[PDB]
Amino acid sequence: GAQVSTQKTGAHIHYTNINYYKDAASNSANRQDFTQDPGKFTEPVKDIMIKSLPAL
Amino acid sequence: GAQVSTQKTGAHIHYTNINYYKDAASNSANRQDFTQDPGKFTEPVKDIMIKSLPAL
Amino acid sequence: RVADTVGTGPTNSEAIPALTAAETGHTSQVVPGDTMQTRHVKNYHSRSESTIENFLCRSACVYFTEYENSGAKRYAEWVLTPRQAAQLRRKLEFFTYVRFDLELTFVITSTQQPSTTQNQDAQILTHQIMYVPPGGPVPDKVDSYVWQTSTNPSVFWTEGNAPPRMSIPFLSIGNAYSNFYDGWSEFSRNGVYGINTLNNMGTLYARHVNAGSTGPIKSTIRIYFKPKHVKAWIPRPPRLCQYEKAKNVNFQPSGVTTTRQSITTMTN
Amino acid sequence: RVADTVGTGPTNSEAIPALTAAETGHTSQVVPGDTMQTRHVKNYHSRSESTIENFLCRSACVYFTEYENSGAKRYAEWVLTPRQAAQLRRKLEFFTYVRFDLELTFVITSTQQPSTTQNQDAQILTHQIMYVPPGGPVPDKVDSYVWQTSTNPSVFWTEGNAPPRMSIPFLSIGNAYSNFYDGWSEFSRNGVYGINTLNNMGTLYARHVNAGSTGPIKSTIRIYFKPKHVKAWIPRPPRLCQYEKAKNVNFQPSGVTTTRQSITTMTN
Amino acid sequence: GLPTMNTPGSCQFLTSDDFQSPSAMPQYDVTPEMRIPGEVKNLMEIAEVDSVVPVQNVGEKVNSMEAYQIPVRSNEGSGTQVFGFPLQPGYSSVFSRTLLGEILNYYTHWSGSIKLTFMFCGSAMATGKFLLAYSPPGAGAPTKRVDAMLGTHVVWDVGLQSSCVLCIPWISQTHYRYVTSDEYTAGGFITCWYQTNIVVPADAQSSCYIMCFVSACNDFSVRLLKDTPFISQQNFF
Amino acid sequence: GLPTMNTPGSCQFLTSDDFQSPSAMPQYDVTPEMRIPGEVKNLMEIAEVDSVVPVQNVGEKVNSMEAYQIPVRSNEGSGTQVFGFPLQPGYSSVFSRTLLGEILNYYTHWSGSIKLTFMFCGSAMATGKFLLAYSPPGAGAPTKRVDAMLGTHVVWDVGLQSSCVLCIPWISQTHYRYVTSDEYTAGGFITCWYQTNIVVPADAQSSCYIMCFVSACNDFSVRLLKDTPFISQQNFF
Amino acid sequence: GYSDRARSITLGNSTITTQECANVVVGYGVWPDYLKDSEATAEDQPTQPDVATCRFYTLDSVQWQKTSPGWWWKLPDALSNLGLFGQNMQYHYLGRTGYTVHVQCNASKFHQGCLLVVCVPEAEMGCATLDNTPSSAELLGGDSAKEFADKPVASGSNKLVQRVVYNAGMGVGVGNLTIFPHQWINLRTNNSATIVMPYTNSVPMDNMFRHNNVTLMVIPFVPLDYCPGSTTYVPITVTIAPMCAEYNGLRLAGH
Amino acid sequence: GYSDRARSITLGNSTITTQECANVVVGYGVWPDYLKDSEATAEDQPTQPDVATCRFYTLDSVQWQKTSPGWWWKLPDALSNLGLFGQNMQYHYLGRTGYTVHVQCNASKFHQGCLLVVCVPEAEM
Amino acid sequence: SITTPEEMIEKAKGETAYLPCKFTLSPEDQGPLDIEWLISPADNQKVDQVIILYSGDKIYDDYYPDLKGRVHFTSNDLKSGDASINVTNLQLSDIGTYQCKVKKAPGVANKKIHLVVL
Repeated sequence: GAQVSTQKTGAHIHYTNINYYKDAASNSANRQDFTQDPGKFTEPVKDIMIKSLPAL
Repeated sequence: GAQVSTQKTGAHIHYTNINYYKDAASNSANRQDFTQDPGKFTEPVKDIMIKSLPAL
Repeated sequence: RVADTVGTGPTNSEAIPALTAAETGHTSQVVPGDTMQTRHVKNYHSRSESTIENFLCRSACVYFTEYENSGAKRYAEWVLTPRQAAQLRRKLEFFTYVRFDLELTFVITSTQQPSTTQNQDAQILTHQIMYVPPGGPVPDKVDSYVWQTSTNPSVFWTEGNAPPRMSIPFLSIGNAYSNFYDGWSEFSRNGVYGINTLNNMGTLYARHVNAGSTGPIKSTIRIYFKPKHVKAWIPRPPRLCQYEKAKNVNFQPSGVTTTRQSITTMTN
Repeated sequence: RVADTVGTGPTNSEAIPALTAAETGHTSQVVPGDTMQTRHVKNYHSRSESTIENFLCRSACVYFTEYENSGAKRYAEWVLTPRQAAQLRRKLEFFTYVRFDLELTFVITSTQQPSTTQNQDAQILTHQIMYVPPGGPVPDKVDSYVWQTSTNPSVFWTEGNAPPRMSIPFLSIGNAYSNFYDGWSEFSRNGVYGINTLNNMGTLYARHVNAGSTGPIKSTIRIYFKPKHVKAWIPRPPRLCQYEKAKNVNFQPSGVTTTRQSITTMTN
Repeated sequence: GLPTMNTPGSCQFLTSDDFQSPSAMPQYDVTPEMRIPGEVKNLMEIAEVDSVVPVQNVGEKVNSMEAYQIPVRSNEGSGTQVFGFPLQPGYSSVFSRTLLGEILNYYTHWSGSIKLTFMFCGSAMATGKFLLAYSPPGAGAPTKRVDAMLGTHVVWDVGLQSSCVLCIPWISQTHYRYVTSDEYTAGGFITCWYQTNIVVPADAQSSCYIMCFVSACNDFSVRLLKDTPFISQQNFF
Repeated sequence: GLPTMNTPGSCQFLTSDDFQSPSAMPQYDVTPEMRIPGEVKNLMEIAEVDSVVPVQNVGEKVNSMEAYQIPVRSNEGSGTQVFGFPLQPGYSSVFSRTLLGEILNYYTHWSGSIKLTFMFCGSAMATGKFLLAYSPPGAGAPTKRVDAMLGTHVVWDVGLQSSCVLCIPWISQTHYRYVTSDEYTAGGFITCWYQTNIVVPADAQSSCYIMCFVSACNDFSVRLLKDTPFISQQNFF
Repeated sequence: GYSDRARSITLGNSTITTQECANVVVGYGVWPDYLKDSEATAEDQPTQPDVATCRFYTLDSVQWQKTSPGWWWKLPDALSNLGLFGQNMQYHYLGRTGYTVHVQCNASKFHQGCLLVVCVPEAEMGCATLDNTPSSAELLGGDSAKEFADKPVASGSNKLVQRVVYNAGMGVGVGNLTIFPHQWINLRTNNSATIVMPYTNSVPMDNMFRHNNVTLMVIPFVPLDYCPGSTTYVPITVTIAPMCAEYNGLRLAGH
Repeated sequence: GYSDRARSITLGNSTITTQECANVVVGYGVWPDYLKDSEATAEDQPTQPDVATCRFYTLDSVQWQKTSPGWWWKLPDALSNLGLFGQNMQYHYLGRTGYTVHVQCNASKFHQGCLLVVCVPEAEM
Repeated sequence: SITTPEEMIEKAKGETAYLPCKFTLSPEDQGPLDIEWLISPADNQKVDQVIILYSGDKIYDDYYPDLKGRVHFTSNDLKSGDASINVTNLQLSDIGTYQCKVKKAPGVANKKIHLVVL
């Protein structure tokens, strides 16, 4: 039960990880978890505002 | 001969374990053994008692 | 996991769940919904940590003794029994018969004693711990021939290393260990009451393999008992009064519980 | 990765992206191409290091205390709280509620104190660190019976070895830890403002298992807190003024920012 | 010859660890398992069994069998309080020693319902009606039967059925509470009043007693294993 | 009994490491996750939100709400400078304290565009035209409106639309810059001039103010996590 | 042919009408809703009056002077003495609710000014003593609006909240307050600001007395100014309506 | 095997238990229900707390002496100062509700007596 | 945690000064309760001199001679958060700094009260 994942590499390779504890809180950090959702902070308005159209 | 089992996780992942001794009493504790049978302590009566029906 | 609360509505009927009889010795097992209006709830709580394996499988110090590299006392002997320490003992006494595997870990520390000796040079101290089975020969002196450990399991530990650890299989002539024995060893009932041939494991002997230094050194050994693959039978009430003697359940009468200023009082 | 710049040409039209209203509380989100002619660019930059897991998952010293092998002070006790150190604290206070796993690493160093004692022989010092849960008994003295650690997790470390490390699961009666609590513990609002039953972890006790040497020795223990599997909710403005008391956000009024000679000035 | 690198935490002794150790005695045959009744597999099963609770724990009564009994009688009045105590099974003196309280002292958090069973121990001719009631936190302990009725209550009538069960529902902001006394996680107040006066015939005692039994429901759990303060030791035995 | 060989770096403690450690408490059930609004998964999302910037940070104005406001008025002249500051979000005093500047102090490099939003806070009758402009490095800060026009500029006219946005394009030799002040990686100069004079009617104030909001674009990134100098501590609390 | 800057919100038996508004900020994109059976904890059936509890409650007005530092309110505390909502919590142990904050302020074309309307959850405020904590009376002003101080509050032995407007009593930059859901009223473009806030707390439900979930702050970054012969007195009315309120833990009234 | 003279009524968070009752009289054969859209008049949406308003409210007890003539109560008025019910009407112009009256009195076999429990609508005195 | 630990009390002569030292204990606190009232004189003589001590569920009222039979704990519970003392006869000498210490392992809480008599 070994998990093979891609290493952080530059642009323009793989690593194997096994869990030796059943605790699960004893695992390593989830470094490769990049997710972006700024829509809530930037625009929490009720009516969608198109850039081409004037605000008011 | 590696045994893959599920780690303890919260609600609302896996770990591999191998035995290096043939003694077997040399193994780790069975932490994941949750079984409930309180019926004997709570109701060891001969005749089953229904809650809807009055006791006596 | 645990049971999920079930949504209920006002009910007028002949059914009377709350009314019951405690004389039958049967627990009522009445849910909250029987006596009041509740909302459906999806409980995700789990009874994982309340299991006997989780409750009893922890290392607990049962006995610590000391020895010297010179002088009269040169070796320390202790017979295996968990009643030495009140903590681990009280947890074990929760049931009548317990069957489990045993794991032993020893922590050894050496402290230099005050002396007028000069130019003291110390060499890495090596400690030998020997386990003797019941009926096995016991060493009379530190430099006795018994320390050969031909058929006796023994462990040699050098200071600055991880503590020595060994796993012992369940040993009992009987099917399970007995926490409480009601009776006498003698068929004539003329002996210490509660003595049993059961729960007899062995004796532990600890000594310094080498003197190490001209100056006096004293080392204390602590024995840790961790139960494994534990099994429990016949649960009994927990100890209410402080333990006096390991051999007998002798106790001093103790107030059922603490008092309060009066009934109807919400504080201690 | 990040968004790629899009090539644009001169445009004359009724569309007015730059003109907008900031009263709506909506960010304009205007790209460079809307207001000027750009060339197509294939950006390969990635927002990897700016993630909360990457930002908060580093070991930071939160508290260091010392104890002796003789004299009055023989043991050191510290309650678990990350507000002791301003650095780790300020990073954590960025959000309102944070849920995360905790990893503890301890660095222990012993320094010999000045003394008139002669012929000093030192034995490898062993240190015991015991974690006590809220409501658990606390040891009155160094040689107290509590150090048995029957149900209390404890770690024994010998000098010259890698620092002891243990992993703690998220512990909070509430769904998530609360960085800022607005209110009083008492229903009558007559208590310390901002006190919460949440964020209570435990107390750490550190002592010397053995004296080791006749001469006096003092050891300092440093506690490191590394968050793991962190989660963040409701972002808030970063601290502007220096922390005075860990218990309350009490601060001293501070200039919004540094000054300059005048407006139109390109330097500080 | 495999390259290896040690990490922080090597050669350390954590009391609560799960590793493999060598067997002191190799190839040892243990005694075969025998069928013994009342096998336990979880501590909760023990905590679900009714335990007699000493409500009248006052003065020298804790040194007698009188602590467990609860006194009631015929009084020329109505709305009086039979008894009152807070919902603190781990900390309150009344529940600190029950099968539930004894087990709740080895854990830090507790979350679930509690069942209280009251058994009238008067004569067959003796009759009466009581108002068992539980009041939520954030309100002062009710002082009159008018105030107490507002909260969760159960009118109990003495009848052929010897006991009536009052089930305290779990009403808390957080998912868990604290076994040790804590103001933030306040439990609540449990009180009993006289719905109607006790009525007895001639040549019959007007003074009776009641028994309380406290057990846990099917949704009770505990967490954070800790040591029990009760047991104390200054030297080895 | 497997042969093993340790390598340089054994039994060492690196603060930024990713290894597995034993659990202090085994088999512990944590509280179930609850839905909480405004969850954050990346620091950049926070840095993309408009932050009020105090351009007029001079004298005792930083101790008042006047630092954020920017003064404009009716003057018998043209081509005058409303304000001027360099493109140094990490180091410049004007941006060192903004949501963008506060976050840029925990990183060493930064690469992306910057959005500046200016909101006229005058009366409805007040009207005017300004010349927002950004000038590249290697040329002296423009001193007259003739020089400033040469670089990236946006003529802003006061209108029903309250604010106009000036987007500073990323024009750099290297792929990244330095958050700390650095001569090699010079950013540029941002200035504002009067395209036309402010014009007001009778019984109307001729003195108005403007507000600046600075946020990042969708192509802004940071690197090299470092500690922030701002927070200081001499003793534990 | 509707107008973008024209709106009307109808809750219970109360209706508000604005003919000059910017938009509506719905918190962090979450709309007030009831508690689900998966995230609930209290086993007892929740009580939801709905029409009586959820309705617009207009608080006392304030005067916007040229030197006005700012004002602040505790949303749960403010409505504690108004209507059934106030009565409901007095008799209930737990309470979970959402709010809609409609700040109203109007002025003539000639008048020029600017205000910031922002909802800050868990706004723990500092105290001038630097050893004590602010008193309940100083922090909470039911049926009133607590004001900010321009000059720093004097430090001594007492329980007075640092009302410093620039640190805002939270020891943070006033300009960085836009991170929370907010809206701006400028007397040249806006005549009102409307914000919808979902219930936000670590626990599923909490006591509404000793604990305050959110805090409304109105601060003018640019001051109110106008020429002579104009209207000197300019008021500001705050209307707050609870949304999807529900209570648990019936008991005798009190706190 | 239930007993005819044994019952329990559960309303809101209150439960009553009787181990010696005769039966239950449901008015004139009509069970309390809400107002239908055909027989309603007030156009505004009705507010129904349900759990808080509908629950058992215990009034003060009285003493049954040998010369006790009798007692009387006004159902709407009696509960006007108790719980949310009392508060609800204080803030509402109209109100429509049904009631369940459980009179309780117990005595020993040796005691002998008799009482009449009756609900009289529009009892103009 | 002690409510308003730093404060100043002003009272006229012979008016009986009540000093409030109400505390609140955290879950971790499980050690023996020890209360210590130490007074620092305005005379500028030796400071940190104890007046009244409460330990081992017992009270000691003789640690400072000037206050002889004048300092009594206002509350009889004492274990309860309220741990306050009241001086019956206010005097000109009374002026000074009074420190209240509540020690329950782990964690020590301290309260300082400045007393001025008019």
